Amino acid sequence: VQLVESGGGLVQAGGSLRLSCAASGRTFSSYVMGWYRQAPGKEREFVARISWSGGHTHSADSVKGRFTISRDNAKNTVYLQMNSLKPDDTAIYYCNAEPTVTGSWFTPGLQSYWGQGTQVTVSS
Amino acid sequence: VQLVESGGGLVQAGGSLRLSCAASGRTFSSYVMGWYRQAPGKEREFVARISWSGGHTHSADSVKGRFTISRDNAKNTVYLQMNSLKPDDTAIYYCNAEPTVTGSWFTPGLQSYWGQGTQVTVSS
Amino acid sequence: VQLVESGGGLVQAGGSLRLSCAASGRTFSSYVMGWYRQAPGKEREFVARISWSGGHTHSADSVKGRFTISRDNAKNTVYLQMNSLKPDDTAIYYCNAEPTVTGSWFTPGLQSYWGQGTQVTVSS
Amino acid sequence: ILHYEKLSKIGLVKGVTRKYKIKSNPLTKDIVIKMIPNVSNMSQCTGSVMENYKTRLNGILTPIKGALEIYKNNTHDLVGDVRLAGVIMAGVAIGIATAAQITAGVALYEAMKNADNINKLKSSIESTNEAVVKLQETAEKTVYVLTALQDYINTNLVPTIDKISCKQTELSLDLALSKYLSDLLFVFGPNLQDPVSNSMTIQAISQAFGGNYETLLRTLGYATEDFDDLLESDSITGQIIYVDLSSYYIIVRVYFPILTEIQQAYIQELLPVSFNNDNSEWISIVPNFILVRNTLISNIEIGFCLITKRSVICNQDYATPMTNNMRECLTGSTEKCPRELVVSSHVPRFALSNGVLFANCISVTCQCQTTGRAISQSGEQTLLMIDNTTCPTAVLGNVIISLGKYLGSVNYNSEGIAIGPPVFTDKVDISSQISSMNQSLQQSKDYIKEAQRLLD
Amino acid sequence: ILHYEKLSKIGLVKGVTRKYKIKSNPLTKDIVIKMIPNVSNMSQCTGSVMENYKTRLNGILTPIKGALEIYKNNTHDLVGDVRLAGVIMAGVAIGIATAAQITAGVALYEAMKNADNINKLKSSIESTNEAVVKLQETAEKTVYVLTALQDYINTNLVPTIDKISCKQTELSLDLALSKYLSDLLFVFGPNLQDPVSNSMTIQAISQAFGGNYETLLRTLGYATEDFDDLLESDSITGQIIYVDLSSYYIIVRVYFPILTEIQQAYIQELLPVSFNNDNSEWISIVPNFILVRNTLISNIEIGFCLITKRSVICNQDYATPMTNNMRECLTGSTEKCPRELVVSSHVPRFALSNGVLFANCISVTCQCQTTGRAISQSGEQTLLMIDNTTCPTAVLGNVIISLGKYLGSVNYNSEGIAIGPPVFTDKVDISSQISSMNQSLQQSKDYIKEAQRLLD
Amino acid sequence: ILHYEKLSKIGLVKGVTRKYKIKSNPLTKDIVIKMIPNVSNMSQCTGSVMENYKTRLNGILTPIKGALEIYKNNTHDLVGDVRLAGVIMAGVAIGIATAAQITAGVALYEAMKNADNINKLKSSIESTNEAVVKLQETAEKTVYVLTALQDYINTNLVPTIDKISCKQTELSLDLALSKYLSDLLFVFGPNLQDPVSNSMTIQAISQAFGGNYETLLRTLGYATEDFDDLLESDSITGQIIYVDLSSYYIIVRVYFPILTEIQQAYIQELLPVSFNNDNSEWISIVPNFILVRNTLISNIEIGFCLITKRSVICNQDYATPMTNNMRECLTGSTEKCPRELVVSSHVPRFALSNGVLFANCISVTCQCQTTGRAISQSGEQTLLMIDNTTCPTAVLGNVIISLGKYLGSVNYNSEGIAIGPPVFTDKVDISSQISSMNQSLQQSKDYIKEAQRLLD
Ligand SMILES: *[C@@H]1O[C@H](CO)[C@@H](O)[C@H](O)[C@H]1NC(C)=O
Ligand SMILES: *[C@@H]1O[C@H](CO)[C@@H](O)[C@H](O)[C@H]1NC(C)=O
Ligand SMILES: *[C@@H]1O[C@H](CO)[C@@H](O)[C@H](O)[C@H]1NC(C)=O
Ligand SMILES: *[C@@H]1O[C@H](CO)[C@@H](O)[C@H](O)[C@H]1NC(C)=O
Ligand SMILES: *[C@@H]1O[C@H](CO)[C@@H](O)[C@H](O)[C@H]1NC(C)=O
Ligand SMILES: *[C@@H]1O[C@H](CO)[C@@H](O)[C@H](O)[C@H]1NC(C)=O
Ligand SMILES: *[C@@H]1O[C@H](CO)[C@@H](O)[C@H](O)[C@H]1NC(C)=O
Ligand SMILES: *[C@@H]1O[C@H](CO)[C@@H](O)[C@H](O)[C@H]1NC(C)=O
Ligand SMILES: *[C@@H]1O[C@H](CO)[C@@H](O)[C@H](O)[C@H]1NC(C)=O
Ligand SMILES: *[C@@H]1O[C@H](CO)[C@@H](O)[C@H](O)[C@H]1NC(C)=O
Ligand SMILES: *[C@@H]1O[C@H](CO)[C@@H](O)[C@H](O)[C@H]1NC(C)=O
Ligand SMILES: *[C@@H]1O[C@H](CO)[C@@H](O)[C@H](O)[C@H]1NC(C)=O
Repeated sequence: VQLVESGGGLVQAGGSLRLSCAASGRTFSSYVMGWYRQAPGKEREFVARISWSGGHTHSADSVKGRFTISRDNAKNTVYLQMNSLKPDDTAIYYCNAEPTVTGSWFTPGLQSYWGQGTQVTVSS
Repeated sequence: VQLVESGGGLVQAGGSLRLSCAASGRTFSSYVMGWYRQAPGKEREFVARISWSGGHTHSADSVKGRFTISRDNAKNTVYLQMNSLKPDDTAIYYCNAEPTVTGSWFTPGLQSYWGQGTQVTVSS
Repeated sequence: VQLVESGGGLVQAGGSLRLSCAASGRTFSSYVMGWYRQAPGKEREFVARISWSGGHTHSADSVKGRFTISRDNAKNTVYLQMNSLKPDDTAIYYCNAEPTVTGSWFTPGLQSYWGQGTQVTVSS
Repeated sequence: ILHYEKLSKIGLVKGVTRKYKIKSNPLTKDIVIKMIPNVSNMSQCTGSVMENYKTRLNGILTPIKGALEIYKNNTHDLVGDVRLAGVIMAGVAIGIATAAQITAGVALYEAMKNADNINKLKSSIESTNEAVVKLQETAEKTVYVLTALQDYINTNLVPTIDKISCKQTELSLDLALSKYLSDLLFVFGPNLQDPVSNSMTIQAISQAFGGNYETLLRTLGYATEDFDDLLESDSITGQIIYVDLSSYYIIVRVYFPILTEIQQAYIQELLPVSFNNDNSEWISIVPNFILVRNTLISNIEIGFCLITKRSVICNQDYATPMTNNMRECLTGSTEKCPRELVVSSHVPRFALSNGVLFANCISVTCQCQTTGRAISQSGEQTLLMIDNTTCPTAVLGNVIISLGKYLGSVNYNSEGIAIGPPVFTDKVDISSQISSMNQSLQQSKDYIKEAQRLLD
Repeated sequence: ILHYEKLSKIGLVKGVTRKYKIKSNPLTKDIVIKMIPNVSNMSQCTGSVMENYKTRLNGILTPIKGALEIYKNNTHDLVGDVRLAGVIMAGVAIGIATAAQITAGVALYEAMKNADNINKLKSSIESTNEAVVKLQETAEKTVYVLTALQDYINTNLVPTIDKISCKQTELSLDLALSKYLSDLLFVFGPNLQDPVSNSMTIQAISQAFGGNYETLLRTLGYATEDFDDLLESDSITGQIIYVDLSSYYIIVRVYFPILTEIQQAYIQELLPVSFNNDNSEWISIVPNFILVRNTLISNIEIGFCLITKRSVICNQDYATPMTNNMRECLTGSTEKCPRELVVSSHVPRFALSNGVLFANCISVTCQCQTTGRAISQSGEQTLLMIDNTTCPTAVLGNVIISLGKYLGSVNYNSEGIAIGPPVFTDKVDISSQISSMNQSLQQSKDYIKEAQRLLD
Repeated sequence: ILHYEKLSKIGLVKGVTRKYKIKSNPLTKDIVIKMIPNVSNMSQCTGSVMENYKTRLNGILTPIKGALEIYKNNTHDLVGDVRLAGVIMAGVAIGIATAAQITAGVALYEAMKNADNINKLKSSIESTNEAVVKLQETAEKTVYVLTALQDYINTNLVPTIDKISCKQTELSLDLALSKYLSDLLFVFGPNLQDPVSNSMTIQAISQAFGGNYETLLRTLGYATEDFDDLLESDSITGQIIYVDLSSYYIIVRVYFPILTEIQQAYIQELLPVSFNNDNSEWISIVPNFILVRNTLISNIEIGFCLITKRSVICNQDYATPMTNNMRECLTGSTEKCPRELVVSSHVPRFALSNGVLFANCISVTCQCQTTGRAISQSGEQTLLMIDNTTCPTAVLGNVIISLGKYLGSVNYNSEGIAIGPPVFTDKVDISSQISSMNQSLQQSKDYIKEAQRLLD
């Protein structure tokens, strides 16, 4: 499995972006995708998460309404649409993928995969 | 089915009366009987209700202890005994009969019958 | 069935004693044993209780930690170990035995046996 | 009808006969519950908490309204006829619905007409400032408004507004609203997907008002002696008639029944008692409550009803059929009655009916002090009956009882009876017992098949 | 006794052995609950609320007293004898009563004697003004009084009496009384038709006191380590001894048991695990808790007991019989044990006992890191056992475990065993399965009848 | 797949098709609950109450910690390998454990590393003085503390400290702590003997915080539309990670799922309706929810799941097998389907699907007003279907409905069908019915045995 993020860069505050993660291999139709970001001087923080069908999404309350996420199982991609970026939104953004598991609430060693990360920055 | 009220008139305040409603036909042994009164310038308000056997009664709290109701399945009549009538008790009294239904809490178009009404008044 | 208490007497305040109750007959292996004391000018008050196996004990909160009870099914005896006796602890101590019953919470006329009682006193 | 004295020898005793009574002809009264309290007395210390609250509470009322709009606007009043007056329902648009649910749809439309009068008081509803307040619907009618938490605000926060800081006042308010929502979700959360239904008991609806259903009933103004019984039998119920997302109040219609007895029907309770057979104690397995209607015998699932000391109160008819093999037990064929082996140490061993004791004296020290002689049963007798003809007072365990006289056959202690087959009732045993029977049948079936096929 | 290692191959594993312990010989203490609070501190703002309250609360205590008067005055003390001392009961007047209920009748009379001492303190009971207060019954004895809502009145209303208006103070009091009644009815309402019974758990009685049963127990003055266990096993109970409609207080007698172990008895828990048969996963259907007494095997309805980490606590004996066909499973005849087909995706597939794993390795990636070689079961084996003779450490899923050594037969992985018949446990399936069996029997019965009749 | 229009004639109607959706892939967040409040604002009127409280509360935390230490120090990190990184578990010391419990043991160790960061805040944890407070775990990370009763102390006691006496302030505090303990025991008392298990629903954990689970979730900072559904399906769960007897706080890890649909799976609800046979009313007895996966038919124990208006939400897979005799009903052999006699007066007698009525018109006065003529069924017909091709609008009771058009076979009202065997579903009837079958088999078995033996 390999993931690659794309479409970062600089925007003016209040600007918008369409960060796009692309996948590889046929297995893509079963993975819970999501995004984590790392502001300088902070631990990696959660942003958004999306089921296999795209019908269910989960997100940090700090970005409620501000951000929205979608997936395309024909292109094998995940899109994050950002609006009205504040200066605090500057971070490295990482694409995240995780195989679907049910039954037990914990699953030892469940294989995560991470993208390469891409840069987002905001000018006042 | 036909109902007829009797025994109305005028009483001194604090007086008493025995309003008597009479029925017709053999079906009287299964009808929930009751009384409604219409004070001048007010909506028709509930007074009392009695089951088929006379073992169960229900009435407005405003007349608790003041009024008592009974039925006689041999004479096919319902009696309302009023005590210590106050000036506000003046109203037209209507006898009411309703076939017994169970199961559902609502019954569309449940056929209800009403008497002809009779006058009651109180003098201070 | 006969019970007999022993080891009473006088101790200085803060002292200790080992009151010993002895039994008779083979039936001792199933009787709930316990102690009751009668302070002068007071009703007989409960002190401690012990199951047949000695694995379970129950006692008044007023003597929590202060007193400890144990039984020996080979010797057919019950031992009460008292520590740091206060002036109020002076009373006649009675050994008590009661056959084990279950099922109903009450048992009419349940045969209870009592010892002969022994004197305990404390000097300030 | 049922043969008590034969049935008695297998460990059963005649219980108290109870009248059968059920709900009927409910009355209706409409009341408004306002879910968001009023804080204008101390608005300067509310901050943003009221905006977050409305944002969340709106999220749980909108699914209710959406589910209710279906019947509320896909129906019309009938026109073009005078022989009948009523509504007409767009079955094509409703699609899938149960008979009970469709019936509630009619009641909802019938009630919506009255609810629209209350809808004109919207300006007053928003201005309430007590836990209970009375409003003039018209000069002719009045409606009562119940506010969720107005007492707590009026009692704890409004007085201390000067001692506690403004920040801590706001926080002490937030905890109360959050606590209230944590409770409310168990009733109005996803479990309430069919709000059109008219069967929700009023104790549930009252969770929108701190569960103080006593006041929510007192405001109705009805009085009857049955009030405690109607409550516990779950016969009082409330239906959601309207909801308004701009002010967070719901209108509920409360139905108040009156009880009715059912003619020629009664419930006979049976008291079980263990009995001796061989050396083993046994208990007969038969329904503990037998319901008789017009002399027909049927089985009642009594768990849905209130067993008072004199009559059974049910919110609806709960009869169920009985296997004819079992009915034969009650009509006197004791060979049919199954029995389970007793292996616990404590189980009932005697009982009293009409002043006569029935006792399993092989397991209890039955005796009578009038003579001091013990009472003993031989292995041939299942139970003994004791009455004042044998001895006036008797002792069981150490209970001392004085006895009446038996009205049935005089030879009860000497007749004896034909006891039935043993049965085991544990669910895991049943799962094993069915297969064991099947294996036994299969060995038998193969015999017939072979003889018919190979030796035709 | 039971054959663990044969029983193990059908998907069962030896659980923790637990001691069996139950309630015994309860002690008694009497306490008074006062249901109406005292308001003399602020009487001028009570208005009529206390009269309406008493009018309603009287309506729920009078049915309790009426049911209790029966045994309380239809019984007398025995006279004219010295060989025995006790009560005598007018069975003729009592009419119909169960053995347990009659026994409680004696306890009530025995307690009534002491309750009459408390009855002399009536003037002090009415004058209480704290949530908990201690009264001198005599110079020799003391009784504790618990007041329903005295803390709320003393803490919220009495201080704010100057800031809140008199009207709103009265209203804020009404809501509290009404809330309390709304809760109380679930215990003392019509569900309490047999107040003579002595089995009501103290958590229920404590609803008359805001449910704060912790203080109601602390006042008893007993101390024991079993206190948390006696509470949860529902062994502590309180009986209503007296009630007085002129002051609204009830006297309850609290019974406090001491636990006892039962000799030569233990409960063996069995851990189920799925196993392979053909290509299908199966689960054997046997009772999960086996109770052994004096080496007799019986079935316990464990839902009535507390399964602690070391022993089972029951408020009474709960054994039940077992079908002999099922017992044969436990004594080693695996052909008898029914099994249900597995169709869910997640069900247990391994377990650990005495440091040896039992695993359904056809469905989990069993392997050993000490060598890296995988472990595989052929279709002939139901389960595999793994121990340090085959591998010192093993991996399941991604859990890594270090293993002990098995104490039984060395060839466990190569023996195999005769598995039993398939069964389905769903209630609707059972209703279909009985009829299907009956139709099959009927076709067989008609063959025998015809051959015997027509070809006699 | 399943044959609706044959299945319909025995009194079943096609309900709403629902998607099948379940929990998956939870996220984790760690929070601290502090169980003893802070009282330094008014310490001079606490007296001894806090020492008695700690003495008791320590007595219920110590059994939890003792059960948790087992896994917490009988496990190690793997060393000496780089092909895998993970724990290793001392199975010899753990002894007896289930597969789920072992798995939670890994999660506990995995979490313990993070909890030790929180353990450094011990001085600040003790110094909280609000119901919610936010602490810096590091400059990088923050943890939330939820304090048991700090609002009650901050709101009622701290302001009234001058008007109420010191004694009554202490007493009004004692009651509150005791009330809280009286509630807490129902979760953290002896029923929680296995605190390592990771399945305790968060509504239970929140009993350590007055049940205000709404704030305990708001502090997580997650937002999703599913929030009400994840709550009510019991899918949100908390595991106890750490406990400290010197400061009375527990650290819980909260697991927050995201939902998933399952492909090619759906649940078909079936609406029952009574029907005529002979003159009797009958109900067919088949499972009311049929679960189809990849066109396999199987039975779901739906009581574990939430039935929303569009989809079923389950916290895990709950399929169960079906007997093939029952399956034959759903694939259209109506001869198999059991039926129970109707003996209650009220049971459903019509329903609507796709705007077509199915009606038991022998028992309800079916008619259609477009002509005014009655609709009648002869005894040969079990049901009628009614649609706008026979008449456009119809009346039942006095509900008036407008109808669609049926899509299936045109002749539905003229076929009739082969109805199956009668069955009785009551548990006491079953306990009779097995024995009656056994006696009937035994008479048959004795015939074969004698014929084979005596005339060999
Ligand atoms: C709230 O404010 C109104 C006037 O706006 C006042 O009449 C009322 O007394 C206040 N509430 C309380 C509890 O004092
Ligand atoms: C009627 O019901 C539909 C379905 O919910 C809704 O969208 C619509 O707003 C309602 N009102 C009207 C006037 O159509
Ligand atoms: C026996 O009981 C009956 C009541 O059933 C009573 O009339 C009769 O006097 C009693 N006889 C004796 C001797 O107790
Ligand atoms: C049927 O009865 C016989 C005794 O007649 C008994 O041995 C057998 O176990 C019973 N079988 C079933 C399945 O009840
Ligand atoms: C209530 O009144 C008594 C005097 O009758 C007084 O001693 C007591 O302090 C008052 N209660 C409170 C809470 O102040
Ligand atoms: C005895 O019990 C009856 C029955 O409830 C009751 O009417 C009576 O008042 C009680 N007391 C006396 C002295 O009879
Ligand atoms: C196997 O386990 C036993 C404990 O059951 C232990 O005594 C023995 O040393 C172990 N042997 C090996 C090789 O691990
Ligand atoms: C009995 O077992 C046979 C196989 O031996 C099976 O086909 C049949 O369905 C079973 N019947 C019942 C009623 O269990
Ligand atoms: C408690 O005391 C601290 C220290 O003086 C103070 O900051 C805090 O506001 C006090 N709490 C209240 C409710 O007054
Ligand atoms: C784990 O630690 C506790 C506390 O020190 C101790 O009681 C326990 O014995 C330890 N585990 C083992 C296997 O010794
Ligand atoms: C009957 O119903 C169908 C919808 O299923 C509709 O298209 C058709 O127009 C209707 N016909 C009549 C005559 O009502
Ligand atoms: C089996 O069916 C017959 C009718 O064919 C019926 O008489 C009998 O009672 C049934 N027996 C059982 C055990 O279901």
